[PDB]
Amino acid sequence: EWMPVTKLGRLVKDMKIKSLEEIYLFSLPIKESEIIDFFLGASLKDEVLKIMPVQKQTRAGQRTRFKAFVAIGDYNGHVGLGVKCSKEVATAIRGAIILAKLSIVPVRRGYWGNKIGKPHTVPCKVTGRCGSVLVRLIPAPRGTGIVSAPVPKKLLMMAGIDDCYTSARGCTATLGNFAKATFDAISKTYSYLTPDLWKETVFTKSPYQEFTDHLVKT
Amino acid sequence: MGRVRTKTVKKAARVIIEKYYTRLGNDFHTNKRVCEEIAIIPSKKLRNKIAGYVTHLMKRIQRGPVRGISIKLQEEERERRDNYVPEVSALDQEIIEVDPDTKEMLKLLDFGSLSNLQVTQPTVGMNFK
Amino acid sequence: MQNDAGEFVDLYVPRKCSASNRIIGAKDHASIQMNVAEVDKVTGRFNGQFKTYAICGAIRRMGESDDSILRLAKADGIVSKN
Amino acid sequence: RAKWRKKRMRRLKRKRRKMRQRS
Amino acid sequence: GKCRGLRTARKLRSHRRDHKWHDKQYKKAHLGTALKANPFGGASHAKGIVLEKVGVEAKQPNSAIRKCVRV
Amino acid sequence: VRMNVLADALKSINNAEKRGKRQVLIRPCSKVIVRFLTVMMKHGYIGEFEIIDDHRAGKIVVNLTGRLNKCGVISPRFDVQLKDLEKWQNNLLPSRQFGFIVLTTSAGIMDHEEARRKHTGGKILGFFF
Amino acid sequence: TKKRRNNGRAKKGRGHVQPIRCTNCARCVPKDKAIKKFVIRNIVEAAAVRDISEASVFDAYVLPKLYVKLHYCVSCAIHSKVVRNRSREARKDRTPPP
Amino acid sequence: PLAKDLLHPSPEEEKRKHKKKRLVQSPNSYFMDVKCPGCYKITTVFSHAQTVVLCVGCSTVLCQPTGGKARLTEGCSFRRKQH
Amino acid sequence: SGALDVLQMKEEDVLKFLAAGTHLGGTNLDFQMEQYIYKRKSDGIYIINLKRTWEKLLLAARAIVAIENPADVSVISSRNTGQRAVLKFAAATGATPIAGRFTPGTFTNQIQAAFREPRLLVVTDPRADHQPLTEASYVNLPTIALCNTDSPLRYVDIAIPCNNKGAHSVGLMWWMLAREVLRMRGTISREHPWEVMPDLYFYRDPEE
RNA sequence: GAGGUUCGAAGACGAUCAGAUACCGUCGUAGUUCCGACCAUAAACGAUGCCGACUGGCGAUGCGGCGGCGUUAUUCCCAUGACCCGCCGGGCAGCUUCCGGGAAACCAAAGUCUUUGGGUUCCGGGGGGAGUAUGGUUGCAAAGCUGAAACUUAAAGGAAUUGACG
Ligand SMILES: [Mg+2]
Ligand SMILES: [Mg+2]
Ligand SMILES: [Mg+2]
Ligand SMILES: [Mg+2]
Ligand SMILES: [Mg+2]
Ligand SMILES: [Mg+2]
Ligand SMILES: [Mg+2]
Ligand SMILES: [Mg+2]
Repeated sequence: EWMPVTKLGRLVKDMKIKSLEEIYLFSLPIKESEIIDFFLGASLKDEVLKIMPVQKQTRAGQRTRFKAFVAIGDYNGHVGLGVKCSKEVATAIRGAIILAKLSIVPVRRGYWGNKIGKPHTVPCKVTGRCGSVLVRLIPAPRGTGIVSAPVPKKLLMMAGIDDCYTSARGCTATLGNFAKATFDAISKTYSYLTPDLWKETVFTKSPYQEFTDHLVKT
Repeated sequence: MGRVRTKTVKKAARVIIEKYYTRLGNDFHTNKRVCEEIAIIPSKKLRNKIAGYVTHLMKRIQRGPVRGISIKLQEEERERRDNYVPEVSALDQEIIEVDPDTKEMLKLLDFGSLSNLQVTQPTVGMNFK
Repeated sequence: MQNDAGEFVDLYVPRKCSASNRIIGAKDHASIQMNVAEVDKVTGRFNGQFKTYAICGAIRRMGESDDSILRLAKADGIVSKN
Repeated sequence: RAKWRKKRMRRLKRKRRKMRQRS
Repeated sequence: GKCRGLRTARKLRSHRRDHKWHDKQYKKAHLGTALKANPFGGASHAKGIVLEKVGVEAKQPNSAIRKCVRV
Repeated sequence: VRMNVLADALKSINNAEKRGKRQVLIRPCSKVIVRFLTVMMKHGYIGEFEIIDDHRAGKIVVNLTGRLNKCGVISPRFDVQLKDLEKWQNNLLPSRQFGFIVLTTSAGIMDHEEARRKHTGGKILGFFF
Repeated sequence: TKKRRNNGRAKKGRGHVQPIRCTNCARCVPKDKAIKKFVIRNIVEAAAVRDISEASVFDAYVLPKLYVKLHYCVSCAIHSKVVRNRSREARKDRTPPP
Repeated sequence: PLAKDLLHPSPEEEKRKHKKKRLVQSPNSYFMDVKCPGCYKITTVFSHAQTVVLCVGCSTVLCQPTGGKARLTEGCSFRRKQH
Repeated sequence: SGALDVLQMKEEDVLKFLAAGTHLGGTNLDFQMEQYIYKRKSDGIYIINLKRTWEKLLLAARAIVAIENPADVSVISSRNTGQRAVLKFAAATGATPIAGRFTPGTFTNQIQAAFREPRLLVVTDPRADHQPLTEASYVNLPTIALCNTDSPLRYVDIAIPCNNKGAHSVGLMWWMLAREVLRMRGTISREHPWEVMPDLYFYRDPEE
């Protein structure tokens, strides 16, 4: 059972906000993993990437503590990456999913060239880069599938990108920032400023502002 | 040396006083067994040790009020101080000490008000590197 | 994003800063959207409606926002001729 | 050190000049 | 930086030419040495006569005798 | 020194629009500048620019909008033979769905789409998208 | 790993600049480098001030001062506790605080 | 910052700009039509002089030259206003 | 805000501004504030344009008023000169106050006693109380401030250019905001002055 | 070639040390000093090629100019000159910041780089072997410059982390 402490939390559980597009729109911090659990019930299948044991050194032996990465996505728009370090593998994983859940974003997908059917690839050639490593996502005509290393494939397959050729380099071994560079790749699809956008925004109220009556609850 | 106080005492002590300022006094053995009433202090050492600050904070209070403290009179006292005010704080009677340039600001406004303006002295500036 | 059948794809259309026309992040938390009221015209009194008004993070952390609030506000007839 | 091996070789080569030039 | 110009097709070619005698993997292949040095004269395998059997001692971390042939 | 007066200018009008600058002037000016900026005007990539006529070279002052992500310049003007035009617009523009390689052919300065309608090649200048 | 942006040195805009040999180790150092105390010690010191002010033939009398420009190489500056050895944030804070 | 109407710069903030940096390059110099006490004759002296400006008459000497503007001699007037 | 007619600057108001010295800025000048100044005198003290000073003041009003629920406006002061002030507009409007320590992520944290997801900050000095501004980067928090000439404008919706130095002047601003925010909508005529004096708004030093 | 103030490789003794052909001492040659030829290298270091464009603050200062508001002086003013307050060019520099960079340390620039090309010079391609051998050349010579391979080798290294020992 909930006890949503955040207002954005409260609004979610009373069928008040209709689709999380209404959150992303206003750039609001999700801070309760259960929110995304309302709003993508089922779907949202969660793949561990790696369990790499870090370990810090001390007067007696080495503190060893695990780092789990988890990827999350619904093969349809939304994906996330969660990195949690803990003393134990099951704690890490369980509590990384909780972050991945939080830090999911939508990916804008576009179109090869002929403007027909449904969106199978990335709009532009976005890049994303995490400390050395960098990953470029090139648009892709249908049927091609994903054309990358395992790890970005496992994040892109999740995003509901169907097709993409990539170009990556740095120290691609270092999985964390194989995956975190190609987090910021697929974040920056929706940051790509194309003509297709280019219309002045109509603008709308806000969840806090429309439903300010229900937050001062009755 | 032997005895500086522990935070089980420092916290409980401060919290009794916050809640029973009127009940306590500046003796030991009185407020000593007030603490037996208003609390469930298990050990005699602690029971007794607590009336430690219960006194050391009354000896402070009469002399002065703590910068951070729990009290009922002080909060009541603070409200009274706030209410008192001059009839007009900013009225400044008639005649403000105004720079000629400040007079210039008014002119752009186009407002007209009483005031003599004085500018004097060399442009010394501020500070001596 | 239409296609053959004028078909509006893309699960949302983002907001877009008023000051830079630059598209405002999904997780750009230093965003704003300032709502500013108008008056009756005669007496005073917010009664009526609303000058909504957004700004990105980058412009905030640059230090501007208020330069770029004014200029918009005084275009929109809220502020006037200082 | 660096300085005292560059100075080793610039003494040692000078011995191969001397050794060589005999023949 | 790089030379970048439009009638610079040589300064470029001749740049990317010599800055291969600093590659290691080509200075095997294109110099001479290799063909001259490897008993296998550029040849995949080769035949030879066993002149004695010699045990070789493996490199420290792994102790053992390796059992080879002088050919 | 000033070798190429585009690269000069286009750096400074990419390099404002990052900062969100409302408008910028471009110091040297040229015909080629004007003629390639007026291309950017049509697809929206900038607003109206107003060229000063200092008696010597020219200055321009470009109204920017938010819309230009980058404009750049291919510095040597390679000769584009129409079969290559694709291979370029593959590896020099973010998608096949927008992005404009401004170049300079037989029939004036223009984007790559307009050289393709007229079926001409010619010399690449730059690209905005 | 440039420790001091400056290089503990205070050159900038030059080249070889006068070397000066220390007042302890006799060790050679640049002028811009090197710690430069300048002591204005009283001659008589704290104790004798009043022995000497009795025995003075003259009346009142200010007494002089030695104006020595001490002038240490960094080695002796650290060994003999003129400066010390600070934290990474602290290394920067160039004020001189009594 | 984010809105400087470069094309219509207020008159003050070109005079605090180096001559060539301005919106249009103009000079920061001038000629002055100079009296001097003896003769009534007026010479057309250029502020930034370089040379010594002698009187059309003879004896007197108008302008010692210095770094920037010219040093007028002792008691003589001038007239900017033109163009 | 740009008071085209009715909500103009008036005369009784101006004399307050002069009396307290709210136009007498600091010696130095953060450039973001060269829109809101006319001269420096000699000595080297900058002079704020009481006209812009006000327009802005209303601009904050328009924005606070905008807030449907008046008790989701955080009102901060860390420096003491506002301490009293903020409590008193907060009581006047029915907004929510923070005097003393901007406490650890009252904007972030779903566990600390204090969080608050307020929809607008108001601050005495951006210079001093400069956490909440920065926490207001992690939530989508607009932000009114009571800037000086020497004040950075990282993270401010809107800057009200003032003194925010001599307690005397500070209060005034916390008044006029309070005043306007109740004139706009609330419960004041426009024609008549307040029951409420300034004297209530600008702190007292140890005095009696 | 001139000269021999000190200091001082080398060099001589005294100590110290298990030893010190080292440091710590006491002597003192070449040289450090001059004038005339060569040599042509530094951690010759901002470990940042040169020219050119663009992008933020804020303080200071050297020079020049410009403007202003000061006055000490300096005289009846002056001219000055000396301080004050500004602006302007180009100099040496400082701080500060989520520009933007940057593996990192850091960097108004190392910024404008998968959003890849303003011009151009040099130059690196795992570590050693090796700056060696050999060849050529310059040099009176130390040496300078040009400059390989077989062989061996898995890391050597850089930036930051905890350790832990000084
Ligand atoms: Mg013989
Ligand atoms: Mg040097
Ligand atoms: Mg000699
Ligand atoms: Mg000795
Ligand atoms: Mg060298
Ligand atoms: Mg570099
Ligand atoms: Mg490149
Ligand atoms: Mg090698």
